Amino acid sequence: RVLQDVFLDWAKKYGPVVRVNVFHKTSVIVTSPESVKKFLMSTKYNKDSKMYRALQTVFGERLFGQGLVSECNYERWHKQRRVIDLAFSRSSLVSLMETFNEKAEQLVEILEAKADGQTPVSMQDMLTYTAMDILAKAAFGMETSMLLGAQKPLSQAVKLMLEGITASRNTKRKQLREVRESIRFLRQVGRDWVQRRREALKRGEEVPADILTQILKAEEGAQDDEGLLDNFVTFFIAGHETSANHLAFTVMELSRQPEIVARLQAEVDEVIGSKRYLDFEDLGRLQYLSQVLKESLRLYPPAWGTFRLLEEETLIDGVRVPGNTPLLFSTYVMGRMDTYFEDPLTFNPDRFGPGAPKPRFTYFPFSLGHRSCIGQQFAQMEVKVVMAKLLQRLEFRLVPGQRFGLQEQATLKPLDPVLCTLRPRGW
Ligand code: HEM
Ligand SMILES: N[C@@H]1C[C@H]1c1ccccc1
Repeated sequence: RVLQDVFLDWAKKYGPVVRVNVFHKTSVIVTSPESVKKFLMSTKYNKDSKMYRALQTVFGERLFGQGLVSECNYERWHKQRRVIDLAFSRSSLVSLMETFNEKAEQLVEILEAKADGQTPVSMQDMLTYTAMDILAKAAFGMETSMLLGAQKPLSQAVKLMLEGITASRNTKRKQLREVRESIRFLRQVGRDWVQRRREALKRGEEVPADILTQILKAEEGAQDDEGLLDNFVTFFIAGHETSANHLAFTVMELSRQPEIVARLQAEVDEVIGSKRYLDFEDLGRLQYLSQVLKESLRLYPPAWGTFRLLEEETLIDGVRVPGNTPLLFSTYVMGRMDTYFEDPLTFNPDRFGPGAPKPRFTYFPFSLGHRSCIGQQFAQMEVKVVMAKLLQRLEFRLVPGQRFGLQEQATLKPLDPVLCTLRPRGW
């Protein structure tokens, strides 16, 4: 049971507008679809600086700073977004299919090597290394090779940093210094990878355009590299953590969903076959898998929502909310309200079937409007590639004792590490 589950009880009991404490700050959780549409779908409402200070700096160390997630002032964010947007064109994402295929295939062979049916493997960790290996190469041109046992300190540094964000937001000498040491380590990797890119361009090398290209470009007239490093850390973390968490939750759920797995296997067989490389066009045709990933997001959204600063006293669903109040919007909460979803605890991918009305402002795992996930299509593409490959080659069985609950760190993720034993598909 996480804090979001408490918010859900209160949304259900006390209605569509409810004053709550979150990250030790006062806020009003707003759960009507009409309010979601009103506040997220208009550029008039912007993020609440107060609620994002916990990402901007941690334990007296700059982290996300004023990067793309944590920048709340419209015009300023709009300056970065417009530039960084180019790195996410249809043609830019198509060019990444190689990275996604490579890392996915590497993942599967490591797993196939352990596929005896008695070797416990943490799918949470495995999926974390994959997501990080994908992001690092795709966004920055660098190989972290975590799948191959490499970069243990970097890995540890991300682990501690996320724990840092958590404790910061929820009220021991050593962990305090480790978190500071991890954050500094992280921004240091940043300058080195930035250093590497600039030096390569100073030797007149042809570097294919990526995310780093656009983050450098967004920081032209900068007295220092701090903005760029804000955006470096932003992408490094945002660009793998929630993707790994989404994947972990999907694998965990599917382990107790044998009929759904058969449909998925049946579908993977038709569209890709035993083919090794997935083409861009292959993704679109994996429609039942798309429905299952959507349904995984409804029940288990890694990023549970967002805040919008309400500048003036306003009437929200017959409720007078005082000005300068942070509005909380929770896709986690709405997804679990029987008011919006019939039998809400039932994992049913048929909810997203062809022909079913799309949810109207009751489902937003990538948020909505101008502050929506810039990485949506990136994430959706990479996770489809990863799952497709797993569904081709492997079957998982959750190790007895493995629980299905959640935890909240910087994001939602499984409470248990999704320990599985594996067999080749068919065994
Ligand atoms: C399944 C994976 C993903 C989910 C669930 C997810 C979710 C979201 C959500 C809900 C937001 C809004 C956060 C807020 O209001 O504070 C967001 C922001 C964003 N995400 Fe993701 N994310 C995903 C993957 C990615 C990846 C792969 C990228 C980069 C490649 C990324 C980059 C961004 C960043 C930079 C922002 C800031 C957007 C802006 O306001 O300009 N996301 N994402
Ligand atoms: N892109 C996803 C939502 C963002 C995120 C992940 C981890 C920490 C902070 C932000």
